[PDB]
Amino acid sequence: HLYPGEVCPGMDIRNNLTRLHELENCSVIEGHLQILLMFKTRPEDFRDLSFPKLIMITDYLLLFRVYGLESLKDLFPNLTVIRGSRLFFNYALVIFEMVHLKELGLYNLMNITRGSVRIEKNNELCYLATIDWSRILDSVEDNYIVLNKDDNEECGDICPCPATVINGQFVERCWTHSHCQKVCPTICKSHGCTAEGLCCHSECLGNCSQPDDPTKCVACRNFYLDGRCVETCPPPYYHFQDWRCVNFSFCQDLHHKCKNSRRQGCHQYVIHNNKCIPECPSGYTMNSSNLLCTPCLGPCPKVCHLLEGEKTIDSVTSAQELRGCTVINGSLIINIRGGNNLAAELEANLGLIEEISGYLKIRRSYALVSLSFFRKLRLIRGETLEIGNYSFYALDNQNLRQLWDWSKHNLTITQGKLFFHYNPKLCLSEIHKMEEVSGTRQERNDIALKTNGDQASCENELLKFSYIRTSFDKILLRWEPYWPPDFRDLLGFMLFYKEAPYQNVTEFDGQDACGSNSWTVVDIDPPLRSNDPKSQNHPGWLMRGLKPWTQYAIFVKTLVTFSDERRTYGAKSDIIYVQTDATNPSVPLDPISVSNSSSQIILKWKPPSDPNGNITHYLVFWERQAEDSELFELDYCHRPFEKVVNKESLVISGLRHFTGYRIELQACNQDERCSVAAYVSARTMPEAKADDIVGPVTHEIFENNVVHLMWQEPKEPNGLIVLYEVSYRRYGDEELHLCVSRKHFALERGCRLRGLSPGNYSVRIRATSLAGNGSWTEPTYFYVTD
Amino acid sequence: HLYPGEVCPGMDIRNNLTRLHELENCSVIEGHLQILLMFKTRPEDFRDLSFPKLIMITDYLLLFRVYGLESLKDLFPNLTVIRGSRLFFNYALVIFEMVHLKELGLYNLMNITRGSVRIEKNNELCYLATIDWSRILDSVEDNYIVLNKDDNEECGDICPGTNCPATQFVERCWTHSHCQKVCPTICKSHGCTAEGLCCHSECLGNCSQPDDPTKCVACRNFYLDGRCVETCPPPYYHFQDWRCVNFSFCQDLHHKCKCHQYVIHNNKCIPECPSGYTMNSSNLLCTPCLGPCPKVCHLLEGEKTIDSVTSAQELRGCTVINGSLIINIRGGNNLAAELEANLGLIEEISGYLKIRRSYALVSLSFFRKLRLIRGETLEIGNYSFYALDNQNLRQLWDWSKHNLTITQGKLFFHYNPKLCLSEIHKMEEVSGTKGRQERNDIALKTNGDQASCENELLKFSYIRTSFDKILLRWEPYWPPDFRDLLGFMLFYKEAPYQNVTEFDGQDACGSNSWTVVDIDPPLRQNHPGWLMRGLKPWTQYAIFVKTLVTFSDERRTYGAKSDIIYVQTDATNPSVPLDPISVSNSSSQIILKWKPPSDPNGNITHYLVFWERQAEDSELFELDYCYEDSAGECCSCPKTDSQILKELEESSFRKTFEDYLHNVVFVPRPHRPFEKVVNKESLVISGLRHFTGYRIELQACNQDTPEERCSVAAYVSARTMPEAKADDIVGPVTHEIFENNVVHLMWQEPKEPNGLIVLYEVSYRRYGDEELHLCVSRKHFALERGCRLRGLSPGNYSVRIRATSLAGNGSWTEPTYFYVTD
Amino acid sequence: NQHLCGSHLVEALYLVCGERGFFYT
Amino acid sequence: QHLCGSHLVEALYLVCGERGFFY
Amino acid sequence: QHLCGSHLVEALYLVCGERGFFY
Amino acid sequence: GIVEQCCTSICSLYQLENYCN
Amino acid sequence: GIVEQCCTSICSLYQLENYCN
Amino acid sequence: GIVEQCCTSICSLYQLENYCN
Repeated sequence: HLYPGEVCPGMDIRNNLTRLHELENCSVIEGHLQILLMFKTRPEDFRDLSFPKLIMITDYLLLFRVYGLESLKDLFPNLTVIRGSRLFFNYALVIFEMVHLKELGLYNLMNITRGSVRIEKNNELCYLATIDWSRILDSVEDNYIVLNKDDNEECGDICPCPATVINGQFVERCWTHSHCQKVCPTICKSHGCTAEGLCCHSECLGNCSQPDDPTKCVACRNFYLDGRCVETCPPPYYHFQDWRCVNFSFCQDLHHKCKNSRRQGCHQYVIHNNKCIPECPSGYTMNSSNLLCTPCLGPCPKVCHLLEGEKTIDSVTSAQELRGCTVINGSLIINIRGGNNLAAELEANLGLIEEISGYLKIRRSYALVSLSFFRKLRLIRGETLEIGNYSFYALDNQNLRQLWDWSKHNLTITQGKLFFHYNPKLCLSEIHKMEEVSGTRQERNDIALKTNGDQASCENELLKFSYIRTSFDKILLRWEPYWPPDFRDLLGFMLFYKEAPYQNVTEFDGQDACGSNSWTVVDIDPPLRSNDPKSQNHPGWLMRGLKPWTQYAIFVKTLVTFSDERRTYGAKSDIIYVQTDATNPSVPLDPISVSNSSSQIILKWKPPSDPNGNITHYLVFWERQAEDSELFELDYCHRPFEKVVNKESLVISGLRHFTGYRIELQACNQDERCSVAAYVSARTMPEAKADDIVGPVTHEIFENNVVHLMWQEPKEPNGLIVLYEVSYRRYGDEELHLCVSRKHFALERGCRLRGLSPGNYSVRIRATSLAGNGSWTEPTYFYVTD
Repeated sequence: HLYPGEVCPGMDIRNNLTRLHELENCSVIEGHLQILLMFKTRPEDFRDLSFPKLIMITDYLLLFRVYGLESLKDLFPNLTVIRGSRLFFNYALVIFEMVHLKELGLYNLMNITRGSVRIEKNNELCYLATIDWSRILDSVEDNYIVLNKDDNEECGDICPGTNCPATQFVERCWTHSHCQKVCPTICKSHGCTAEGLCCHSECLGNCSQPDDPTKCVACRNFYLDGRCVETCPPPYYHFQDWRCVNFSFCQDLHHKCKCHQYVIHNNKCIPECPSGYTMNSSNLLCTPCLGPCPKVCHLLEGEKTIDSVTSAQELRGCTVINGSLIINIRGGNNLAAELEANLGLIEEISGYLKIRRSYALVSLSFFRKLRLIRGETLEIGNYSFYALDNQNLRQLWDWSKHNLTITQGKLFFHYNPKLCLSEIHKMEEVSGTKGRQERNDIALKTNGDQASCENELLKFSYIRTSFDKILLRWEPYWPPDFRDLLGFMLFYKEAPYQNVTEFDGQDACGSNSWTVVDIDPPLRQNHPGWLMRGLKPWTQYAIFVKTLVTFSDERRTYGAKSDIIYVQTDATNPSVPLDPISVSNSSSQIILKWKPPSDPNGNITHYLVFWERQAEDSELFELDYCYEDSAGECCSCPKTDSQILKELEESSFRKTFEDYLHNVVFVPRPHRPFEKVVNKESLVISGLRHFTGYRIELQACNQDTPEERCSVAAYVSARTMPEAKADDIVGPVTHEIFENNVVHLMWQEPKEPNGLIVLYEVSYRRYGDEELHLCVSRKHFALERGCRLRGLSPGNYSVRIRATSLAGNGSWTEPTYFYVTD
Repeated sequence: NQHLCGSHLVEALYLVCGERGFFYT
Repeated sequence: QHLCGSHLVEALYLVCGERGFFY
Repeated sequence: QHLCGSHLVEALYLVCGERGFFY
Repeated sequence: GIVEQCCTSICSLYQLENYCN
Repeated sequence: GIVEQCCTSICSLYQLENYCN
Repeated sequence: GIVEQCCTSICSLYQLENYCN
């Protein structure tokens, strides 16, 4: 036995907490459950209450505005599976306005097949990010958790735990400080696992008692019978609620008890497809003499009367109520806000509908991109009318792109009219098609031709350029003339172009022209003619807003006005990626050459300012410069080249340590078309070890006391030598100095001293270059004669 | 020279060369002059051609796309002055895109009373680096010579001699055979003759005799019958301020052009009436006006459709339009700026107006002067205005800063679902279309659809102003249904003037000048408020708040939108004085120049400057030589449509679920020297030692009497130059020879400091022999209080001593003569 | 204007009843 | 942009100055 | 955009080709 | 039904008492 | 805590009213 | 001239079509 307890109907417990006892004697609760309106209890009234028996709930559960619930461990913590057969606003569980709840107590529930959970106005609850919804639920695209303190940190959510990272969070996974998250093999999360953390038999769901054992499992994935989780049951038993099977004895008993009117609010339990259920599907009819869904003479419908004659659907919950309905004796209206797509669930629950007594109104659509969720409706009688005699209504729809297919589906409106306004996502094509299919006799129909279809496009005619000519920044084109039958409505054309080298371009369809994405519009004037071979056949226009070496996505659209023609939508060109040609490579940037060593120059620059054209080799010439003759009058007494390719630095070789150099730099874009070269100059640093006095100091000691000196010029003059320093010395007196400039140097082939006295003399000679100096010659000894 | 030829109206000579030579006989080409579109001529048909008669051009000299011309000396070399009341692109000498041009001619061009010289997009133009445009014009900032071949050093230039007057560049020459005469700077406004002397004070430019305006052409004074006459005898009018032409001739020229028709203004027969003038129709006198005043605007075929910012730059200098207009502009960023610039001056639209297919407009502020619509053009159906395909238009121009009156036609507003009917009713009366008792055709079923302008005001409960933060508070507002409240939208902007409103800035796609912050609803009570994130102190800002609520199926708003207020930040400490720059201009005076605080935060009462003496360094004495918002980071960033759509959809979804749940749960029953300057940005320090550094500080104080709150002290160091008045060695050069022949020297150090004496150079000369130089170090100098020579030879010696201070070399002492004995 | 709905209605209702129990289905 | 340090203190003062404030 | 000077000759010459040339 | 009887105006006392038994 | 919401982000008026006596 | 006709009040493609023979 896997369910030693009883079964409980769907009850609501409000204003009193002493009714929970009735739920501790049943480990299963059919139908929904509700707990709310508890404004008299206190925390102690809950922590002292523990519930021992609950396995699975067929429907959702409500928890609302309760005081004293500190955690969900005072409830039945042994819950393992939730199905959600009946939804509550498309939610299988809801949490709202909790003031005393701070943690969760459900450690065994790990599977949800239908429904999501809503969390809001709960500022005292934390631990809402360690649940790993992906592993718990089967769908995580509907979970709504907003307006909660957990958006920021509230309790830290610490729980010393596996801390698995699947959703992308490294926080510890758990439900209570001492109750970590249950982890089991990924291939053991659809067949159920054991509480230990080991796999289990493949015929169970959720938790288990022993690994790989189907006779002791807690929950059953498909059905329960004879103390074991089965997936099929003998014919004596009939499937019901799809979690077990019940013998025909109780099915017939229930059926008969409902048949007798001593109990109200029930349907007879007939057996269809070996199942004892309260209702029958289309094509079959209930007869209380057989306890089955007896056949029908041809397809038999189900007249489903609507209370108040109208029911606005805003959730699947309200739709599910009409399962097996074919005739609707009332009007219908629908609105949708936020949420996810529901067309699937809608068609699955209401596709059987084939006729409606009233009209159909749709408003504020925000989740359905079409109305193709009805494929059996082909006749709208419109018995119940609107104000204005309409039989349909489309109000402020911003998500509807198409109403219904017009090849595999049809819809005829016998009586009434149609309304179509404030729908910029649905063009007039759908309206026209539907009206023609419905044969709407013309009928007075108020249709808006300026507010509908403003953000969508149904333009199917195409334009194609014929003449094309681009040279460097200009684009001259001509396209096949396209004009509506009325040549006076034409408002010209709109050439939409933009700079896009990447090809992911989306053509204009109604989107704003003031956001972050702009399409350069070029308004071409309207020729307003039926095509005349006197002023060219294909309209032409030149564009000059482009820049060299740039790619542009371009196309055009036709502007027209129509209040008479209904199938005229203009024509538009195709997307083209036209790359403009460049001119030269552009002027190079930063031509700065600085000497690093005294024989080498380092040239550094940046590529051309404009990226026009393909970057290629760089040509740099150089030439020497020499000092002017004017310097020799002062005293203080083809051409070599190198080429780099796509480089930012160049090292000049073939230099010396003096004399400036003329340097230029020019870039080219072809391996041909070049540009003007830059201009720069630099001088290598001077070497003072090549300007020292070299050669012997030849002394001419005459008997006249006139010493004629002759020294040799340095091995390499740096520019020139404006003068020489000659410091001699008479023993006993300080060193004397004499300036020997170019004039006296050449004149006396060195120097000439007059006025000397006998005795040996020591002399020093230093050079004076433009930069730096030479070196003081060592003291030579020369004994002046007496 | 003289003008013996005729006077001819301007001719737009283009695509030929026959009308050009027609000007050979004509001496005064009255009116414009266009020389362009000549691609049939060759540079071999000219060898130097000159016209005697032609001496003057009177409107502009235009040269555009001229081929087959080697120099400007082949048309006429007698151009003297280019002046007039008209200009072509604001230039007197237009040289644009000329080919084969390699030299500039003329030999009489020396002054230009009004105009400029543009030389652009040339490819062979040389000879522009030998002559300077400083004595060939009367302006030194109106010369634009770029994109030539003589700016890159590729053009060679040769001029007569190293001749051509002067009081690759060699001389002042136009061509190799035509020198450019620069006038002496003794007159500066009258040009000069080829001889090189400046003309009299009545002449201008080239003359034929100095101090003889009788033979002068192109003179500040007027010309008549062959001489420069100071006055024009009536009715003779001042034709271009250079000649005299009787009233008859003036009106004859005027009527002939009906080419810059000539009118009467300030007794001058000038063809242009300056800004602020109107055509007095008695003699067509340009009479002055206040602000812009009526003037005809010849729109093409009486119509000018505008659908782009470029298509709107043709309405400048226009006050009364001739015809109608059409507006179709779409997209564009900050359209209102260019719009108000290009056409803000348009005071009257003679015809109708069209707003068909208009886009990128949220508020109309493009017109401020528009006050009357004549209505001579009316859209069929007796309509003076059309508006359509506008789904972003929220409001029209303000109605308490503008005035408009219509005289005919019916208003028309169709397909404007964003403009509420309130503005329409306002214009019904203000437009002056419901004060005539005539029903206008206006649609109210296609205007105001899913939009409204119903709003209330908010009252600020508390406001706390600071110098870097402005806290605001206001009463708790709630819509009929509290749940509808979505928050508040604090809108703010910097208001320099008290005229900042929602009609200034923005109003167009791609631009917004009002920053926006958001505030959460208040508790369901505390007053909702907001505190700034930092702002500039002493700045005035315009602020207001708006309410956000959940819109119904009709999009009816119940929000409240407070009015614009002006809150100025509180005064804070003055900012640091920008760029303290002191310059020592003498040995005792220093002049300082700085910029005022970056932010005054009040009014600078006075500046405080301290300074202290910085003595000379010691090492010197020891060393001897012997869109409109911020978008670089967003933590709060502008909102888009998707944001509003999503938040509203989610709010509605939440509310739907809540009401659903509630209905389910409840059913009915079953010290330092200083100086101060006030309102001055310059200081002069008087009485400072020469070659002495000074650490000057500079502060500013926005408040001085209540408290001495001042800015940070910016420092600067100023080292005055050393004096150079007494560098020579002072005192007698005492020479003392002893028994050992040692000539000890006793010379005194210069009295004036002049910095410091790094050394004393000595230059003596042995009679009949070579000189000898010696450097006396400071150490040895002080040791000997001069120097000391050891080893003198018999005979007389000449000695010169030159001190060396930091003020450069002094002057050699005179030769002392001492006959050394043995 | 103010309208009793949502939590405002809940609070504006608990004083009327909620100490004698609420409506029962 | 943001308020931190001195700015945050001055702001806490400008917002709470009738009941004091703790930083 | 604007045809002035260089751009004028550029646009004129590049639009032509289906005709001769005239500036 | 507690939002369909009074949500656009003030709610009478009886209406409130209605949702009590 | 306090600086994490106002130094590296922007704080509202009600955010700065939770750190006062 | 052509520079005073198109550099202001810019000339469209049809204007440039008149030129060239």
